[PDB]
Amino acid sequence: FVDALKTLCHPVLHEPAPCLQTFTEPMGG
Amino acid sequence: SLLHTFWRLPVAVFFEPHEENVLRCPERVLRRLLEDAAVTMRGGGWREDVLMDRVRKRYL
Amino acid sequence: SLLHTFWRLPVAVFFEPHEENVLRCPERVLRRLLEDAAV
Amino acid sequence: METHLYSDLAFEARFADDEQLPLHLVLDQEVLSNEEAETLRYVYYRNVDSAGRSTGRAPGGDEDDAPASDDAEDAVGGDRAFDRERRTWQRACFRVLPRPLELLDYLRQSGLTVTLEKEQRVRMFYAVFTTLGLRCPDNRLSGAQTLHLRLVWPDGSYRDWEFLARDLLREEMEANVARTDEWKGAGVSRLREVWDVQHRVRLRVLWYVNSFWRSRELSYDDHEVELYRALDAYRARIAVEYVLIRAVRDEIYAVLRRDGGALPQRFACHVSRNMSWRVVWELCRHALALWMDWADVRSCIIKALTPRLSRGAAAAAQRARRQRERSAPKPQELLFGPRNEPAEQTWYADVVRCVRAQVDLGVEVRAARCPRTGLWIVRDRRGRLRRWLSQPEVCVLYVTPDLDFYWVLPGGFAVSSRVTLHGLAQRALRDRFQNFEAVLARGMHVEAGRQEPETPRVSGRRLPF
Amino acid sequence: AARRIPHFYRVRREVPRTVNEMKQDFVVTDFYKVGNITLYTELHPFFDF
Amino acid sequence: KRDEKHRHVVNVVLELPTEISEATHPVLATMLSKYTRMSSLFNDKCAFKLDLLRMVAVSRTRR
Amino acid sequence: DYEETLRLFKTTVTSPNYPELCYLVDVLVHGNVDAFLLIRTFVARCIVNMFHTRQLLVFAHSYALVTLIAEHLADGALPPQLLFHYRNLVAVLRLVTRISALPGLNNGQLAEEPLSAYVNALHDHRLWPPFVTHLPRNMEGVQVVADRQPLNPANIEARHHGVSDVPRLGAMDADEPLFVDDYRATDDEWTLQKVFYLCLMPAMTNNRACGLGLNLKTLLVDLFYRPAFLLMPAPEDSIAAQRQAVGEMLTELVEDVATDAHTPLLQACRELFLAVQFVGEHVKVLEVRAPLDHAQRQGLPDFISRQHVLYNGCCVVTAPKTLIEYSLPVPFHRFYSNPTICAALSDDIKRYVTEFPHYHRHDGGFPLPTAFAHEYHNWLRSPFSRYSATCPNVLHSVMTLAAMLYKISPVSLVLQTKAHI
Amino acid sequence: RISALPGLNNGQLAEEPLSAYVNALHDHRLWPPFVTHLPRNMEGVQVVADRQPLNPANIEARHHGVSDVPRLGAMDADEPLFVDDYRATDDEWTLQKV
Amino acid sequence: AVQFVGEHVKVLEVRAPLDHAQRQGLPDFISRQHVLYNGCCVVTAPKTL
Repeated sequence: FVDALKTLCHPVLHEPAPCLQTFTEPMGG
Repeated sequence: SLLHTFWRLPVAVFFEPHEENVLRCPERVLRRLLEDAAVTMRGGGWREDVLMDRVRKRYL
Repeated sequence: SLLHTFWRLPVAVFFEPHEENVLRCPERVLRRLLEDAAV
Repeated sequence: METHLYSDLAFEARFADDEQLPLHLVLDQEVLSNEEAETLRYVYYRNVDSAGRSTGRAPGGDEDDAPASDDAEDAVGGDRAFDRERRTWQRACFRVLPRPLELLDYLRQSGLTVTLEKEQRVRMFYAVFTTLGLRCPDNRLSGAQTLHLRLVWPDGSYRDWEFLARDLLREEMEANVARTDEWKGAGVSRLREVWDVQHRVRLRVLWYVNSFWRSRELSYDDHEVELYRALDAYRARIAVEYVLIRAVRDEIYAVLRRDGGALPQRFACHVSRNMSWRVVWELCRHALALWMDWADVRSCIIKALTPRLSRGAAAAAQRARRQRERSAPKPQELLFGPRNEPAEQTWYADVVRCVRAQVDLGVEVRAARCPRTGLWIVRDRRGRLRRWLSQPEVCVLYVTPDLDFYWVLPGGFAVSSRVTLHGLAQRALRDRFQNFEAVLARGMHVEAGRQEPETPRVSGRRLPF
Repeated sequence: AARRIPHFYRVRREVPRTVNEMKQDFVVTDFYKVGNITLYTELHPFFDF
Repeated sequence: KRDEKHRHVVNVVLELPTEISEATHPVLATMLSKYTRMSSLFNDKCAFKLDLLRMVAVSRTRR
Repeated sequence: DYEETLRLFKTTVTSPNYPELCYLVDVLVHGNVDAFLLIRTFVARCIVNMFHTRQLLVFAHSYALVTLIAEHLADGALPPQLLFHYRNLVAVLRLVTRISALPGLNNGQLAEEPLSAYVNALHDHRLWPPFVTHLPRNMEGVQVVADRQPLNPANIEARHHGVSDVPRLGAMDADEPLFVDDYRATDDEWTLQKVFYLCLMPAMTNNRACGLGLNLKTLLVDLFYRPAFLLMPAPEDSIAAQRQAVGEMLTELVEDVATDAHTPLLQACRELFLAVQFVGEHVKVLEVRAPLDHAQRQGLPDFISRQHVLYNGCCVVTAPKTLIEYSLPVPFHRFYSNPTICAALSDDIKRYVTEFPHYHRHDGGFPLPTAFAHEYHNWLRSPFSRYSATCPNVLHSVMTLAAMLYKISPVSLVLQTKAHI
Repeated sequence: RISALPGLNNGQLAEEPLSAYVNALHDHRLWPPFVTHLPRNMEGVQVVADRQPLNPANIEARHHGVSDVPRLGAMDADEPLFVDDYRATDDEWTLQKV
Repeated sequence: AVQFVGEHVKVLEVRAPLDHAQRQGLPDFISRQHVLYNGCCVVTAPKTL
């Protein structure tokens, strides 16, 4: 897996905003 | 086209050096806190008595 | 207490680490170092 | 074993014109390192009398009671002091056996015979053999005449040990065919350790029973007032660099009192409007007190003053003053004559850090004048930039070869002054750290200015052959 | 120092690990890769650098 | 008089109650004469206190 | 069959309920033979009633308290299984010092050094165990530095007992004069102490134990200052009179750890007071430098390996809740440096740990102070502490440190080669 | 001991360690479901009981030994939240979560 | 033991934003725990209460 460190922690894997675009009280009581 | 994050340059307002940019000192408080240290570090503690008193102590 | 600088308007920098860095500890680290120099 | 015989016979020889005794010595790993003793060039000695401070100078008094008075061209009394202090240092005989050995077993395996009161074990790793001379002016010897001893390395660096005459003769004065074969046969009486003045260095002295000095009927006395005068002489010879440091300290306090503290910027580091400066002022006070605590001879100003003392600094000061005192250039020399030309400075630095209480004393720094401004910018001796002017937990002192002054708090603001050596005489400032120039020996060329080969390196790992 | 041990910890600044501590946070198969830092220091099986 | 410094070294440094007298402890009489051979070390009272503690410790044994 | 004794040892070292008087007994006895004989039935009761009331084996936190139980308690006032445990533990140390050296191939001497002190560093004397109670007999190739300069004549080491040496009792706060009881340890018990303080303690506690030094000058003067320790006879009608007279710390310290139904708290507490005459000193961190032996000095002759040890110190395993004022911690080594016990001990180390919570580690990653952090100069560097925080608590995992202690010498290569290792 | 990676956690992003990133059992945000004392560090936390947050220390207090009426007359309230006067360290927090 | 009375049960909703390694995915994200305060992990039916 440690060869793929140049792939797994890029920020483009962690951005669901185009995925989100393409996919579509009182506690006292 | 949504709220993405990029590498902007870190903007920080600084000052380039000059010849007449002075660091002003608080006189009446900080120099008067330095006054007692300056008058108490003159008398005694010259760092010329410790090893000389040791080499006199081994003698006597 | 505050200094007197000549250029009244401050400058944006490239922030070169090739140059000298500029006193970059925030107020938390200043107050902590005040406590460490105290105790 | 070998050089003891030769120097003993040579001190039998030269007793008519110079009246010293053969004081044979050995040293060990308790004084100098194996890397420091493998390449050791030559040893030096010159003994200080009770009332007189040297031997090579005038007998009664000297001219060295004049201060340098912060002169520019003549650094410390000119260059006659250089040849004078070189004249009073004598070269001594010398050998290094760079392999592990037991001294009693080594002298037993060699020709000599040890006759001790008891056979204790002296386990040492390498033995350097040298003979020094304690001088008897009359037949009488003084118990406050101290003997100095240098150790000169090929680069030009040296350490300094010295010791009195009370600890050299604490017992061996209170216990009173060819020459070489009877010297081999009777041999060594005994062995004892001797300390320096400051109880730092433990080296051993060898007393040979076939020494001719036993046949001279030397007399001896150790008074209290002579020991007190030797104590005051040693007090001055230790207090030289430290009174220079106190002169620096009250110089900084007086130059802060003078302009009040509204001091300009002399170094190239940026500043920010928002950061407070009461904290860095209190850090300046705490770090100046910390530098007053950890003051030491190995510092910036002392190593800045060490190449100042020699003759080359006097010649360069004369020619630099003649160059800087030169009128406006005329076209007659610009058009046909040889044209004219101080690229980057060669400073020293002390860097003191308040938050960790660790000062770092011996620092070399090449400074530069920034082209865009009139500010100073420091650089490393390799070529990297020095980023301690960013850290708000540190301070740094500076010193020029012009012996100007910069004490720099964080933010590149420098308290400018000049060093003061008006309050100091000449002779201590010479004989403490006079920069010594190497004499010709094995491995070095005849003419100056040549590329040097490898050292001779009388080796403990290779076969020495 | 026997009383100055509590006077060392009274500051609050972290101490960085040295190179020998930087050499034990690697598995036996990741030591020989370019992601490792201290390969310019491991020069002799008898000496630490 | 020798008794005044005895009362000083039982009131100021030792601080023992005076019901602990010479009539029951002989090690007081055999040790305080030795402890009056020295005038310094009078701030650190605990040194003389635990010295009397180890002397009453070495006193009572079957050995 | 050394399995269940090491199971009981692993139980009784990492336990959060170690009895706090044991560190006081450790800084009191110092391994002197008459000092341990003077409180013999005290430690006999403090073994048997402690073991019958709680299954943690007491007195296993120091070397000198264990090697003296196994020889000077052979009378038979204990059950055979507890003395059998202590004898098995000393036999385990014997097993480790037999395995760690090479017994078939060491003969005589070599340059006044035994060959077994060349093959393995445990038999070497330049290495020092991190809890010294006696100075060693062989002290020839070392430079023991206390404060600034080495201590080469014998006048800076002279203590007596029962003579009332008053000016040294005002000198526990002092640092220059050391004090040895003229029992110089030869290399058998020296090597046993070395193994017990390097390869059996941190292999069993998983490097959770710690080092502290007591403030024992100002501790005995308000522990035994009561009139019951001075008006001793040549009462005891109730327990409340005893609890009133004994003093507040000894109400809880010797409550259920030595009080049998035979002897009350008063007699046992006078028995504990009986051996204060060997007071000892405050702790001093002896920065012992040592140049190497004549094999590894072949390259780098200017190498001078530092090591830090304690004097009259106790190897603690939990926080003493009751002696919190009279204790000061000493993290001094990569073994015996743990943050939870020091945070329960000192209140500035606690703030420093809760500021940087990633220094809560066990594998030597704790930042030692600057005089103790020459990690490239000790004999025990980072892979030892890195190993000691993940080992299982097995006897082979105890002796794996002693088999990791083999040196690198040319003679070590010839000897490991001629044995086919 | 298994939850953190004890051979690796030496380094910081914020003042939280590496161990508070490699495993959610070691950080100061995942609260254990039954707490008795409030934790020590609540930088990235704001606790609510009413519609508003409870960030400043104006709505926290503790006195046992004085036996006051305004605590014991509003035991079932929503404002005051009488916390213990003993913050929880890192060890007790992560072991409560465990 | 009625020296140390605590108040009634009140459920603490915790509005805790995420750490700064998973923040960039929807940086307006918050979490919502429902930790209870002054209570007990009851496992039986308390037959008297």
